[PDB]
Amino acid sequence: MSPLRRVLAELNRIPSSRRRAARLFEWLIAPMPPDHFYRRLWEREAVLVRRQDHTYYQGLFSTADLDSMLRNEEVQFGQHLDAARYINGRRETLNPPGRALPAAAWSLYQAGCSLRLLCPQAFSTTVWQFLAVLQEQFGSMAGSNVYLTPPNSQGFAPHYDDIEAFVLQLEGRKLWRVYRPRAPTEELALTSSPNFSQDDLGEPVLQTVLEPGDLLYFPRGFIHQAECQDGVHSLHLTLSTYQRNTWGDFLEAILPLAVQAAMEENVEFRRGLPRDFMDYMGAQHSDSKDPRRTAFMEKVRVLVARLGHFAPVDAVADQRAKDFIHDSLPPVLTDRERALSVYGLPIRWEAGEPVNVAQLTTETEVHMLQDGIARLVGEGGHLFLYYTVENSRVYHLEEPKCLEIYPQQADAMELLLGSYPEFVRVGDLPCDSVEDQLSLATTLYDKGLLLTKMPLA
Amino acid sequence: MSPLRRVLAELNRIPSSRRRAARLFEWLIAPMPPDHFYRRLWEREAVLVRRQDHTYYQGLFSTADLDSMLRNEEVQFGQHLDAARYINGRRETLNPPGRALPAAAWSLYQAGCSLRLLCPQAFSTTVWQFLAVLQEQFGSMAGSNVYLTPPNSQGFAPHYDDIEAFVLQLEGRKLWRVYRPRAPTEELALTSSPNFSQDDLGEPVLQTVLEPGDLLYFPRGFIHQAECQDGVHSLHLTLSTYQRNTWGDFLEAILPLAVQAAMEENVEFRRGLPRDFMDYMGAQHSDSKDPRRTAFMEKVRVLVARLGHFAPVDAVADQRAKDFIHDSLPPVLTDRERALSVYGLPIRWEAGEPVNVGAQLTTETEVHMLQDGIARLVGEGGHLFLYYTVENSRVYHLEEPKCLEIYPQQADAMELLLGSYPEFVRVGDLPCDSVEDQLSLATTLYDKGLLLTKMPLA
Amino acid sequence: MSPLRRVLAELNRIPSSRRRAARLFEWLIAPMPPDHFYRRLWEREAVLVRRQDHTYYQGLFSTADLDSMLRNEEVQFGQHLDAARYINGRRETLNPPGRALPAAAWSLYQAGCSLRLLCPQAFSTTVWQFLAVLQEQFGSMAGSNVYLTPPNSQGFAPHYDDIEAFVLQLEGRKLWRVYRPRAPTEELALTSSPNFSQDDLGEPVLQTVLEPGDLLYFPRGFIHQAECQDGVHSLHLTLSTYQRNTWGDFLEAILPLAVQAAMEENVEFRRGLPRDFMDYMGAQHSDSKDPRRTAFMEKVRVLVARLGHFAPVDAVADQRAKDFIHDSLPPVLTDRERALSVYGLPIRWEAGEPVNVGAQLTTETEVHMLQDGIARLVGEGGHLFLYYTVENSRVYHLEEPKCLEIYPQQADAMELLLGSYPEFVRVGDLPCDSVEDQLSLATTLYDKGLLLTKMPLA
Amino acid sequence: MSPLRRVLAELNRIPSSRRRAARLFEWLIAPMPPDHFYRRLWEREAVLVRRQDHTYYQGLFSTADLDSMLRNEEVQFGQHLDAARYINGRRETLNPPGRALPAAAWSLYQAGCSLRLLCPQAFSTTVWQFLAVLQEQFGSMAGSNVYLTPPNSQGFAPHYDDIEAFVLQLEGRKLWRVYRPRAPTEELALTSSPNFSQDDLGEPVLQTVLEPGDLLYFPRGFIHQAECQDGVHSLHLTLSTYQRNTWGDFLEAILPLAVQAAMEENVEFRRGLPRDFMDYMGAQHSDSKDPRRTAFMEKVRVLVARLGHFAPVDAVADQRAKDFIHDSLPPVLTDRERALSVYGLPIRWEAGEPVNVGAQLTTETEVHMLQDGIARLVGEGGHLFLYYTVENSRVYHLEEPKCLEIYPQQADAMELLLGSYPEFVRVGDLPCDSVEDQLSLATTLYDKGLLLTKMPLA
Repeated sequence: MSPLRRVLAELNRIPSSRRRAARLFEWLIAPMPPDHFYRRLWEREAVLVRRQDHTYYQGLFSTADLDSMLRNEEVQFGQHLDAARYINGRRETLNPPGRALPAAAWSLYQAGCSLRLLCPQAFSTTVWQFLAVLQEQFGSMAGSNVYLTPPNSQGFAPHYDDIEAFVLQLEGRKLWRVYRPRAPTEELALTSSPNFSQDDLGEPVLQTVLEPGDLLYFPRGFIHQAECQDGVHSLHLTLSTYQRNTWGDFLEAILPLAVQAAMEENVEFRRGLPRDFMDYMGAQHSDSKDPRRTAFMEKVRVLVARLGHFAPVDAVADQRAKDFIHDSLPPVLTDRERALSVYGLPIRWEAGEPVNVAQLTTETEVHMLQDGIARLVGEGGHLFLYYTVENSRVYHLEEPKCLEIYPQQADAMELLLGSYPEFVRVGDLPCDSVEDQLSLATTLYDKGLLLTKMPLA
Repeated sequence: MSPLRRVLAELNRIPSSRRRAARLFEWLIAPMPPDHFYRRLWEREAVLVRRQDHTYYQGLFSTADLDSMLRNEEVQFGQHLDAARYINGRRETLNPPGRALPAAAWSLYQAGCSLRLLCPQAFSTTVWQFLAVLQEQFGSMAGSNVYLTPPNSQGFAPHYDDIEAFVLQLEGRKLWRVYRPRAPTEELALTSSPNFSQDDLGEPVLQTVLEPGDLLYFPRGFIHQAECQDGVHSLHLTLSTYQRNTWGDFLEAILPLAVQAAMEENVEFRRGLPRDFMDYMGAQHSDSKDPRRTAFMEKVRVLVARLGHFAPVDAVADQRAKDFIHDSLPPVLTDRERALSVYGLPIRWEAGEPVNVGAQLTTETEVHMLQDGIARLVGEGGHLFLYYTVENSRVYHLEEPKCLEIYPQQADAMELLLGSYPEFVRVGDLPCDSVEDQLSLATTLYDKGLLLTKMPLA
Repeated sequence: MSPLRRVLAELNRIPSSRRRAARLFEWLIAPMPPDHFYRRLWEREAVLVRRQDHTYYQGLFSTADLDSMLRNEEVQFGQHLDAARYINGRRETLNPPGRALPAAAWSLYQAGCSLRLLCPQAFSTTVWQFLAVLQEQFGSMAGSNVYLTPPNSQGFAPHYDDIEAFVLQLEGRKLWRVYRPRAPTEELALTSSPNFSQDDLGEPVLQTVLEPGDLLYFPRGFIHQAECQDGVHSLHLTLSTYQRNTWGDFLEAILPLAVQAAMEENVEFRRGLPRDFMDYMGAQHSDSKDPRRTAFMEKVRVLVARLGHFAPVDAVADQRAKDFIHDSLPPVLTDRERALSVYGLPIRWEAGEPVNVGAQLTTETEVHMLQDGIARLVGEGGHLFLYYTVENSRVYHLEEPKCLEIYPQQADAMELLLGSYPEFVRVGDLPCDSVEDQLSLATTLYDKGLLLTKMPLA
Repeated sequence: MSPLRRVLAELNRIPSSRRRAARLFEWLIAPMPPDHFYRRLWEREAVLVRRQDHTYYQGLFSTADLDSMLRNEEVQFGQHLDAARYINGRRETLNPPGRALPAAAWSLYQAGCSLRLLCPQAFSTTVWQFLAVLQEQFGSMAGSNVYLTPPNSQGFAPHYDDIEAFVLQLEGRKLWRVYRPRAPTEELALTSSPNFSQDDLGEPVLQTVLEPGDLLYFPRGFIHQAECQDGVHSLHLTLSTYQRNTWGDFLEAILPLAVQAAMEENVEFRRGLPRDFMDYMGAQHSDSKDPRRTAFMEKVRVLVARLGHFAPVDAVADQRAKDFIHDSLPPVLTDRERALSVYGLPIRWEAGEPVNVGAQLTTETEVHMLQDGIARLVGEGGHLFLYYTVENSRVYHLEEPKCLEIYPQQADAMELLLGSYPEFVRVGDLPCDSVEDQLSLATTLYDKGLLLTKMPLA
């Protein structure tokens, strides 16, 4: 048995979804320790992990699974699969219209075209499981792409991305070349770059041949390019995360709300501008010596600084959590979680008709299904519980899902969300009455958000 | 002549539009000094000026003009004119559909309805000049509304506005009650309030009967209400300005551009947020004692404070200047300005042919801007544009923004012209790298009605 | 006094607007009888009328009026004025952006450009009356353009239009070449053609030099071109009408309504199509002889023929009338019509207050519609609405469709008034089931300016 | 092996898709002959078929399949599944938001609510094959719904539909009540009716209990209602077709295009309307005796009738076929079609490299269209296009319309293939003036999965 199915089997025996996420990441970069990685390497340097084990990722994804997908599923060119080549320093795209049947795909492959699968998780349960778990410890959507390159070729031109990449060599070997950010403004880039030329590139800060099992990491801003060696093809999966998840993004949402609050709460933000600032402010006056200009600029600077006092940091943090819930992949349940949830509730048929399949009582111990599937949020004064359980495996196919939380249950809801994975008697929930104590537990159980100590039926 | 006619005749002999604007405002609040007014009263107190001269505004606007325009102009109920009355503590609008003919308007007036004309500057050249000149010293659009109230009646319910108001009593008399901001959040209000009841009101900070010639000023946020007492009717013009022209409005436009620039120019703004901040940030974690929450909060305040360094203050001032130019009323030219510009060119059709057709400026022609507040140089998308007011309609926003592109090789000369008004400068002395660039810029500006010459062209 | 001024003074004398319209049109083509014109020439032949009177149109429009307009009005290039020239077989458009000042317009003129004023009626009261009166006998919108061409030049390339044209030569002379429709599909063309080269044209069916006073008419579809000869410039006004006012345009509106009524009222239109008609219908079967195609085609012919039974002809004529009312120029009232309607109602002022107010009609008052083509009763959504032109702008579509609801109880009276103009009818004699309904309808119409009385109310 | 599995296997053996459709429909209404059904019952009468065999449908759909769907599929409430109950003369809808898990669905069931699955063909491979074959002989989209009703209850209120319905009893019994059209306008209704009250209903034309295997058909416009009586639940599948596929619908598309062609092709439809038709046409002239009114109406009648001559029947037929291709369910290939098509080309990754790849066609290969109802040639904007259904989703309109351009050098050959089905043709026998375009088209078609070869290329 490969280390991968062996860790997956282990994962099925780990109760805490949070701990599972930590465990899988640990596995992903073994033997390097997580704390060292996140504190010194993350968003700072390209890292390589030679695992001396060609069977490490075995079971995650193979060229055979790709072939099986194109044949079994409705794979579409462009939307799901791309065909590209990089010859004579030029990037080419031979994407045919419509479905990508095996016959067309392999014909392009033979023609030296690389094949790129955009959303493996939408078609592979293993890949879905992998990403679904890792997203919980990234605190950001974790996506993926699969790349298959023919012998003696290069599918894509050199460039850097707007996300943190994790390259998992799955089959064959390939020569990688990773460069350190060329200039200060490219460090931790916000957007993807245009295809670069070999001349515009400097000296590789890292150049090696990856083999099955190896892991290659590098933050956004680092240019990279790879090519297959002679007579051997390459297949690898790239895990990506942290797209537009910066302090700047956080501020972009904070500021508008801050100025509005400042104007409503403090009269100094409501006072009129001078009647003649147009005489010394503006491009025409960029070289003015009018002392009023200096005073004007100093006032803008202080007012801007004073905005931090009016910044609804918690609200914006909740809004980002909400969006994260929407971007999240649906959860992967363990045998236990499923068996102890509505998803494992059996249905008994008596005389052809379903005979009461089961019901929650005040003597039932429960706790959230998993740790990263729901988030309480305030909007318009009311509370709403946003969750991932109904999300599709395909990015944003489903709209935000939520269920309103009434004030007489707000505390009980926070407890459950904050006490995971501690079993709490439903009768011990902090509510007004027993009714609100059981209606909450039932609603949450029915949606598949809560699990019980022992099966109800 | 009346004081108004005299001051207008005076303005026609003042060469600088900037000086004309200062003089008219001086006249508006006389004998009170503008310095004192803006330093202590503007946006702070309600002010009353007892003129002791019922003829002060003679010539500005009268009931006779209102009657005249209803008959000779296409005044529409609801777009141009409102008919309202306040009765039993309730506000009611009786605006019939369509055109407001004399009979329809006057019969409402006789029924106790007050008449409100929304844009008098669109139909009165005197009000137009009055506002066009004053806008230049407010640095903000100056609008107006005329109110005609019949005897023993009140047209509107108590309420406060979102603009600075100057009330000019033209005819009759009226009892005014102005109240201070009720609560701190209503001081210098951002939006107009809903109608209030006599119950919602406390005690007037100012209660007086206005007489012709008098002036009453009060900032946005101050509640007001007026009624005609037994005997005479009332007619007044309310000059308004400073709608959404606050420090907060300037910041609103500056913030998005500053964060974007910070992210593009400094890595600290591009760094990733923590992977687990959702564990201590949020409404559900407000009381958390996690020391990371303290650190998070501090980082936000530090980054926000640093944004000031990236705020494109000049670009935002120009965008606001551009918007002001779009909201502006077209200029009112003195006799001299018109005679020295393309508008006063003698070219005309005589004997089946255009005559007076040989006038064209040269490098020896001395020029300068037509007026001081009619154009603004604005940079947008790596290009330079000159926005102007000369083609604006007397009707608010009827016309779209008007501009002409200024090529790089002529920018310094354009700025010199905008900055040295009203000093005459010879075309040959404009700072361009070519003689033809000088001529080209001066000709383009003149033909657009943005430049005048020292002596008429021939 | 010129013929034009003499006929306008005559028109003010004629109590019926229908008759005034008929009179001006006979004047426009005199001495040719309109009966003969509409019977054989209209939409069939180009027509030239040698007036032998150079003063015929004096007072309608002149170059000085154009010059005066550019100076006293806000004429915009593109929107109101086009500058063009046809040089080396190519049409050029030299429109500067912005306002068309005299200096700019005349400079263009001196360079060889023709000037075309798009909406003269919006700036000339005489052209307005001229068109407002003529639109009434055309039963279709009447527009105009003024063309000023400098000596020794051609402003536009030869082409044909989608409207019926009447050319009135106002000043100078000009060589015109009018051609008959090149092909059958070009006779009475649906749209304007692109510019053509001198080689695309055929032989002129009419070639002549127009002099002031002359009239030239030609149907849509007829290619035309004109050039000024040596030493003399040309000025003419082109009156246009009948844009998209054909039987086909009528059918376009009636067909969808007819089909939907047929489907809702006759089961035969609701029957399912064959399950296999796709096997024999379609482009890839157009040469097939399958007897199924023949039966399919037969069914279509029969069903389509029956649609005439379900065609709401009256409702569509009303919709077309309604659109014409929306397209109409506001009416030009005679002195009598103004004095006998609400527009001529005096307002008696006493002690600075209006006391005259508004006069009142009684069951004894004699009345009739202000004019014959200013209103139309239209049924919509189960209700009845009276659409009118009295609040229309002289600028095309500046105003939205105006109407007032007519209640069922006053519909017969409303129809009577529209159908009996200009006969006076006592209010008390209107076909309503109550005195209140008679007074109510007449008062509403009078107040809106749609009705006049036999004697001034006051 | 039930009668259903028997015919399905039988179908897999049948070569032609056209004959498979005919065969399945025959099987669907057995013993009743299709010819009789379509000739006298289709769109004319309600029909009952006592099969006397409760296993006639075994394999099509079951309550266990529904249970499996709710378990192993993302079934959404409202989107895929509905829950309702008709009690006390009122209909209720207790659809909770979110996914429809077994527990919630079954809970509503026991609560007396019926359950309706809206698109079973998207989750059932058998329902998909069933509809995919039947759509081919209807010439219109064939859809379906599944209804699960608990004992002693009724889910839906009585009402009629806008589609032709075929009810297949699958499990249990249910008391059905069908009513003939209440009035003439309701026969072959255009749209679904609202919920009716028992009182709004007359006497059923059919009132019988259905048993597993029975078939109940009734036209759009026929009201119906069904209920379970005692201790027995019911499960049926309703097959619907012919939504908006009437002669009227064909006419709606043809008429606008016909009016335009008539106007461009015949000058009579391009002539101007009379100048004064508004004087005698319109609601206000409904009772006019003017002889011109009669002539106007008679001319409208004839012009409408003549439009049929200009109707593009073939192009509209092609557009409707194009729409049907869009609405069509994807093809359910037979083993032999698969093996002979690009879908059955054995080329799979072996030895770390694609094996057995490269098998192409030659001028000596015999090929015919994969099936008979998956493509349609359409001419648009002067260009030729082939629209197909092979890439359609089982989910209605989830995929946009798909087509490929066919150049002139191969059009004739394409139609040849479209009409030749199901007999083979040598690629060298294509009608093309070059072997290049012969192989080009044959390949383009085989790669898209629209063509099958006589002998497996691999």
